[PDB]
Amino acid sequence: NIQNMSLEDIMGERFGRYSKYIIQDRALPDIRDGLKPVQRRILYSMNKDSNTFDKSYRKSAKSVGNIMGNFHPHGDSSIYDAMVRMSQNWKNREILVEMHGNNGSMDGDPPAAMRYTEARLSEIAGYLLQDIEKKTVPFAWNFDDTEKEPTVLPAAFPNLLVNGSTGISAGYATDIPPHNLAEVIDAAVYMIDHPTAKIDKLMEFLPGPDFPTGAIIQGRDEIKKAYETGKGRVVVRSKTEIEKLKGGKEQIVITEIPYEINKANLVKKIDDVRVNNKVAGIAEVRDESDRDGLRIAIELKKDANTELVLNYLFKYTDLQINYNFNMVAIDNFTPRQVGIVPILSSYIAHRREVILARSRFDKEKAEKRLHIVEGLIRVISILDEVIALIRASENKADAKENLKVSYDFTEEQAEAIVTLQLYRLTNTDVVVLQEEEAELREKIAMLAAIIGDERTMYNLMKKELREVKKKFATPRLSSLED
Amino acid sequence: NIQNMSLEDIMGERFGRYSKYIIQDRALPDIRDGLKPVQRRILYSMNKDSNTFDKSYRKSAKSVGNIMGNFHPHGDSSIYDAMVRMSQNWKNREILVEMHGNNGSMDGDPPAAMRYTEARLSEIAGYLLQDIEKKTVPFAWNFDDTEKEPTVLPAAFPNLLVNGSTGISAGYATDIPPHNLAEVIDAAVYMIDHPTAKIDKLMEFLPGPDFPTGAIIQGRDEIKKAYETGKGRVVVRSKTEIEKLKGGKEQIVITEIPYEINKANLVKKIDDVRVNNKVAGIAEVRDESDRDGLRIAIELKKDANTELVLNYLFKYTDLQINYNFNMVAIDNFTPRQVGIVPILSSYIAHRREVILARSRFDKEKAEKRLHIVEGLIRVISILDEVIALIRASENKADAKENLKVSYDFTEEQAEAIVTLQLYRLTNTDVVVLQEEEAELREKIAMLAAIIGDERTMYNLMKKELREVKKKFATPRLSSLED
Amino acid sequence: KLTPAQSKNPAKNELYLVEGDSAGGSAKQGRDRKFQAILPLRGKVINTAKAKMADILKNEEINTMIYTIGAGVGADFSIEDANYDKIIIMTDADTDGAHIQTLLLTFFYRYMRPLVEAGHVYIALPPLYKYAWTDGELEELRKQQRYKGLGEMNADQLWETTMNPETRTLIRVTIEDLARAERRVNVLMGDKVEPRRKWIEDNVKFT
Amino acid sequence: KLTPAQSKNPAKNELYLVEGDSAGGSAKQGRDRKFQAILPLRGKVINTAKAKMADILKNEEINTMIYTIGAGVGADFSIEDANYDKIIIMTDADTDGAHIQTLLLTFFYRYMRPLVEAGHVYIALPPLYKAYAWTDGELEELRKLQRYKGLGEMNADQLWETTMNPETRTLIRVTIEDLARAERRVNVLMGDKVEPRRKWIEDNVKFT
DNA sequence: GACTATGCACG
DNA sequence: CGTGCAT
DNA sequence: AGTCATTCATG
DNA sequence: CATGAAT
Ligand SMILES: N[C@@H]1[C@H]2CN(c3nc4c(cc3F)c(=O)c(C(=O)O)cn4-c3ccc(F)cc3F)C[C@@H]12
Ligand SMILES: N[C@@H]1[C@H]2CN(c3nc4c(cc3F)c(=O)c(C(=O)O)cn4-c3ccc(F)cc3F)C[C@@H]12
Ligand SMILES: [Mg+2]
Ligand SMILES: [Mg+2]
Ligand SMILES: [Mg+2]
Ligand SMILES: [Mg+2]
Ligand SMILES: [Mg+2]
Ligand SMILES: [Mg+2]
Repeated sequence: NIQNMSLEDIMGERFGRYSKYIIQDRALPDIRDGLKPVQRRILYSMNKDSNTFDKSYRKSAKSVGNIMGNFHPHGDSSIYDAMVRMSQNWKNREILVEMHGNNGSMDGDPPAAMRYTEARLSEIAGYLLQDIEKKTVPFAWNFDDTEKEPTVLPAAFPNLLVNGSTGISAGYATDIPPHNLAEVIDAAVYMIDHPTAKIDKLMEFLPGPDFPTGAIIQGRDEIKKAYETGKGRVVVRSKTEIEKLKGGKEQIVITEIPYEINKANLVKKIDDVRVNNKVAGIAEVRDESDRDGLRIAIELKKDANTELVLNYLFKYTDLQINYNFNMVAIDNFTPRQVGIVPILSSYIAHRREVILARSRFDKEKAEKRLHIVEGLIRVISILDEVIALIRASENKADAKENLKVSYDFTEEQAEAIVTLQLYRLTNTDVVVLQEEEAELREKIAMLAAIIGDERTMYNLMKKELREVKKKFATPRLSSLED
Repeated sequence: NIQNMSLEDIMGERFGRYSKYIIQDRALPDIRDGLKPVQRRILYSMNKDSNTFDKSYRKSAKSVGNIMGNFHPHGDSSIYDAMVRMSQNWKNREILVEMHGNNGSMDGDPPAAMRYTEARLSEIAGYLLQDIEKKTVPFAWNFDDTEKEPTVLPAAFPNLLVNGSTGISAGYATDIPPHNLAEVIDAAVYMIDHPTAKIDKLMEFLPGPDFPTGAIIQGRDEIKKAYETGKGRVVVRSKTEIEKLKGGKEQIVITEIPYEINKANLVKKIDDVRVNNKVAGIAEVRDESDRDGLRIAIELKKDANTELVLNYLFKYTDLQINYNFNMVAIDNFTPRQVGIVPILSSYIAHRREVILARSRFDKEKAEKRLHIVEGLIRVISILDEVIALIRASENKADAKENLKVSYDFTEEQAEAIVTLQLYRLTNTDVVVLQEEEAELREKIAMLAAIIGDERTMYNLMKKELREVKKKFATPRLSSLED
Repeated sequence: KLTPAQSKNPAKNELYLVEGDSAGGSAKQGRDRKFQAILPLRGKVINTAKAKMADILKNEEINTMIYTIGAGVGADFSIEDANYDKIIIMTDADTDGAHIQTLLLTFFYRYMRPLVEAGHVYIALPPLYKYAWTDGELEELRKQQRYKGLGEMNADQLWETTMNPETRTLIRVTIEDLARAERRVNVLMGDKVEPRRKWIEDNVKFT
Repeated sequence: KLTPAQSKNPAKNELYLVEGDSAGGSAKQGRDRKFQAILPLRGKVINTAKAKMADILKNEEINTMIYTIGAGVGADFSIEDANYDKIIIMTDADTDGAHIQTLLLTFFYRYMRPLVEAGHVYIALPPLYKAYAWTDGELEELRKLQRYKGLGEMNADQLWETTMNPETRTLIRVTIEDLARAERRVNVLMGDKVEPRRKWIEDNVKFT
């Protein structure tokens, strides 16, 4: 009827439970594909549903309900918020979801509700899912035990660094800024070739973070420190220009701001400086950003010290902020603070896993087929005796048994022969089949070599990473300064 | 550049639009299946997604998102609210959706949000959709032009009367009360035999409304009027009992209340009578209903006139109310005030079209099959000669020509022969095929007769209606008094 | 709720009355902040022909319009001190969109006649096909996505088609006949149901 | 927020703290109204060992509990002026339910110790599987299979038979076994400082 | 995840 | 007022 | 259909 | 103070 537990024990089995889950299955990204579980399910469900960059947009509510019912047993609003986020290109260096409609602004006004919006996987998102149908990655049972879901994605690009993550669980938090796709891949390629590469050298390829919001990142040293240990504090500062206006008045013009910074709040807080006269000099503050440009104009009074003003805003507003690296991720089911090296190496180990898996799978298909084709060719040699045998067999089973026993076909071949349609009997061309037999024998040799030879395999993985870079490469947005 | 337009003309055009749409495709039920468009789409969608009485509950949000993305371009909340209602057995005489979880209550407390609840079609909703796969009802394109939806369902029971409807558009409004399934079916069966039946005779089969909530309905005369003209006012009174209590005190107990009346509000309003002392003798009001029984206890004081109190409550609260029939429905695309006869007859006309369509569809399957089977019976006697004839042909098309030219098979028979799998040559059993032929000839004769004779078809309707009554009949809940 | 235009100017500034918060956002984003303001209407607007003038003054949607348009109401209404030269009604191009226009129009008629009488009240025509507004213009672009509402378009999409004063079209509501309009608004929006029912039976073809 | 029991009775009245308005509905309907009250907590309870007593006093969820409990808070707390014999915490059988139980316990410990020291605080044990079973053990015998994701999934008639009915249910009765060994644990798991919590997690939680 | 206001007909 | 699909 | 408050780590 | 997945 009733049962006693101590306050000591009760607070253990409970916080233990929550702690574990929040760490493995909520707040922290997997080190390999760079996704938290909610994002993985969004991409996987959308992809299962054929909701891809090359097909019509699909109503958000439909995507969200499917995710909720099949994969992610939580609130629809959180799922949607996460979906929306992956579509905001001022928060993701490479957006994974393409969303038609009001998905928000840098001003942080609310996205249209899911009843109003439509969405689909972006083309690049496709590459995160590349080869998932080829048994390349481990699956688990969903919460319902009704369907299998992937525990990680194949990740044909290094999403963790490219898009970043953030980042608050229990006992742990995470902050990993986004990077330039091209730079990240260059490092990965160099590291495939030189596994023991040091950070200094890696940084000739991957010099630092690249925010979608651009701006200026300052502190080569703290960057080095973060790539080394996973923690570091760099400075991010707005891109500014001065503009002389008529009558001795100057004007400060902002064109880029720091990552994760809300434009409307920034502008307001700058205007608060003017209203409070915390510092003398400010005439007016204007947000002049339009549908195709970000432009904040801070007009100064005549004979006003524009150095003092700009310096004050840098210190007391978010015109300039500190950005703290705190690269934590899930490696081998546990949280790890990691620098650039573990990250790149975990990635490479993962691709290896995938490419091997991908290749075993394709090779198995080629084999099962080649095996059938070999039988068909043979059968043609003895058609009449084979039709007679089937004609004398009591049923499907008996016919297969007779095929094995009298002419040494295997089960798999027997089953293919016995389920041929009558019209096939009209064919007697062995050549076309022999051409297929040759094409398959070649494909199997290539695939077998990838699996048997570490270097052939690593070439493949370099070849593919370069194809991705050539396709999705965009220029740096953030400038680096020491 | 712009375009001028009169107020007179603009207001006219615009309101004409809202008016029309609200009348045909939002507020009022189709006279045949008794559904508003949203209700139809909920059912069609759930059914297309295999979400039926005999299979697991599916999470509501998944049901709703699919409905919204494929058929109903409106708020998710409206869709969910409609779905919820169809599952409430205090608003529906025969619930069409089964919902697991907090789906509301007679106290009108809110149902759990769509993220929490699970649902599926009830077994009876099944009968509303029966035969929809058989080309029995007109389909239209959805707002996408991606998918066809049904403009009406095949309705294998007269849902308009059984579950009722209500009902507010522009220029029109609708209130139709629920009815006992058996009674409604008894009436319809009578009217099939006696198309010109008058209300008086119908009312021996269908004496009046049967509310889910039970209680007492007073007014044979107004019922007749409602059944005749679509308008009428009846009285609905709660089911009561007096319990003797210790110390000479008595107790009024309410066990059934009137349709569409919020039990919680009723109890406050009654307790207001006591608090205000509007009638002498009420000691205390308590709601004692629990998960398996409704019960309101009105404990009276010692020397209290229990009649004075009961009568007052009936008059000045909602323990007794008026129900007004205002039976309006959509009939040939337009709104129509209607009594029992137009309803029942419209239903019968609809079932006729549905059964005729069904029967045409099944006949055509059976002929196509009969035709194949006739050829197969022939092929058996010439098995070897046919195999040889195929062996001798250069390919599929050639094999068919040879079969046609040499043995006078038709195209469709040649196609079927030539595409048999080899193992079928072991299943060389003519008698089993002759049984199938016989069974098909019989089936085709029955369906021909349905198609070619109005009375034979009407007998099929009566037979089917009786099966539904046998299967789903339940006792009256509402008692009648004149 | 109101998103102001940058500078004040009773001669250029326009007031877009958008149906819904969500499209109010797409519009906040799409607009030209220097002269276009945005005011979202949450929910169906109160029928100012049916409801008591008390429940009316008390309605939050109505009060915030009387203030932002900024000229008072009814008989104490000075066109002179208004804030906008163009009040633009912008709804989904669906049936509930039409209803909202209706409701608003009978409010400007009843309580701000001078504004509608000077041709200051417009209606924005969003496109229905994706660009072409009329089915006719449709088949003509197939020689060379059916929009269910405003929320379907992106901000750059909104501006280009319906908010950009150069590229847009607007139905400008002029009162042609004072008598024949008063009757039309009443049959349609007033207390009495019978006439309305009759008007529908006469004018609306249920094919 | 509170749905009270019909008759006021300190010796028998029960107070259900339910995680959520929706589940709080299933509880109103499922309950015996004579002596069982329902009080929905809307959202994660405030960590009373991390926030300032200022912000803790201004918390609606917290204030209505002191009010519905009726013994006031802190040192100005009479257990003799309480309104319930049993205060039952009823959360989903998921990780966030776990968390919520943890947050309420630290409140009832730091601010109503007497209530916890008198064995007056309990925790409902909702079922994990459905014949009904709690844990792997009871499923093996039932085999001789719907998995509950939350209180939301149970119809009000099941809720009663399985977890609200005094005659049919199981409750963990919370008890302070060692006041010292227990102060450390709440302070370490729920305290302001991260480093000790992180360590505790490292040492106790088995990631596998 | 509950709450807040409207339209529309009708007693 | 309160109903049920809408916004 | 926007809005309100809380966890958790962090500077 | 915010952040972003959670209730
Ligand atoms: N001046 C009125 C605002 C909106 N109110 C409500 N809005 C609801 C709803 C309920 C409301 F009280 C809904 O219930 C709803 C829905 O889709 O279910 C949408 N909405 C809804 C909300 C915002 C909007 F712009 C349009 C809507 F239809 C109250 C005050
Ligand atoms: N004392 C606080 C209640 C709840 N507050 C909010 N609740 C939100 C939310 C936001 C809230 F402010 C959400 O945003 C949300 C969601 O799923 O997105 C769920 N909820 C949510 C609401 C109720 C509940 F019981 C549990 C929840 F998680 C305000 C006052
Ligand atoms: Mg939320
Ligand atoms: Mg700063
Ligand atoms: Mg609503
Ligand atoms: Mg009465
Ligand atoms: Mg719309
Ligand atoms: Mg839960």
